Amino acid sequence: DLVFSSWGGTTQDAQKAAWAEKFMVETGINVLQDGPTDYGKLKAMVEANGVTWDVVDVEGDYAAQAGPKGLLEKLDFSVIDKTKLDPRFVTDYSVGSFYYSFVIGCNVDSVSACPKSWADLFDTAKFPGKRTFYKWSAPGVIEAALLADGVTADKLYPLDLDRAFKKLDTIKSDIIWWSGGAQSQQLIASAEAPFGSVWNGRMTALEQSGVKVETSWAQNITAADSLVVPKGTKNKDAAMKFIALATSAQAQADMATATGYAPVNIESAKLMDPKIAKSLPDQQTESQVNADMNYWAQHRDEIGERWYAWQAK
Repeated sequence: DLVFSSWGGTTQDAQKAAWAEKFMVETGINVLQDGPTDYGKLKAMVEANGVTWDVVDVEGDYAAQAGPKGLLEKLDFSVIDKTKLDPRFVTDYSVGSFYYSFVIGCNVDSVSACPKSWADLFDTAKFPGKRTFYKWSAPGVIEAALLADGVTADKLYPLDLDRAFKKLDTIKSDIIWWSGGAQSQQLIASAEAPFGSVWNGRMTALEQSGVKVETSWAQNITAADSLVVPKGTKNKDAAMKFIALATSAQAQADMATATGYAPVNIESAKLMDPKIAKSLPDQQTESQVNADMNYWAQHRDEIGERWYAWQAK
């Protein structure tokens, strides 16, 4: 059997529906689900020569630097056809999985007003109470703090970390961190932290489950996940076939329809319901910021050290 690791909950259930049977039908190989994706567990299984995750959905900045570290198999591009894949996310070790945004999600009926901008989300006087942000070092929170502090979209990089941390310090005691997707959904839906910066598709899933949530796409911050194969998988050929399948046009359109994330196959949009395609992150362009995952990949360890040290300060 092939094991696919992803971010759990609604997103991984949707990837399972969109990809698993298609793979089983095409190859006769059964797909098993595991996770949540955890870079420490990925590195540990590679180092133990005990790889149990054959294909992993990871953040693109992690994917772009994990290959040279010896964590990943080089992808087989004689099997994976890069001709229809989003070229921004193809490396020797990875291809794109889906394109997403950090947005300002809000449990509208639990608050006096939903924050519309990053500046609003950073204004505890006007928008009181707890707010939620991603716990782990990754593109998004630092950029949102800089945007809330008046940095224009085109001037974010190189990141001014001191400025971002000073801006985060103004609201630090009012942050409840989300470690993963389901926790972000719990925090918003319960009104424990009724607004925050969240993965857009997690708000689509809450709405799909009947929960009333509002999303502001103002200065939404884009990024992408990738599919990678940990170094030492015992199912290498099957992993490459799974990535070729998961990134094919229909499979990507089905993932997008099921999640609210944008596809990373250039022939997928045309297969989708136009009413659904219009709402995807790659169409929410009126006021949008693009996170630079290559910049993060080049400085990943250093930003991470600073991020965790600041959290503990």
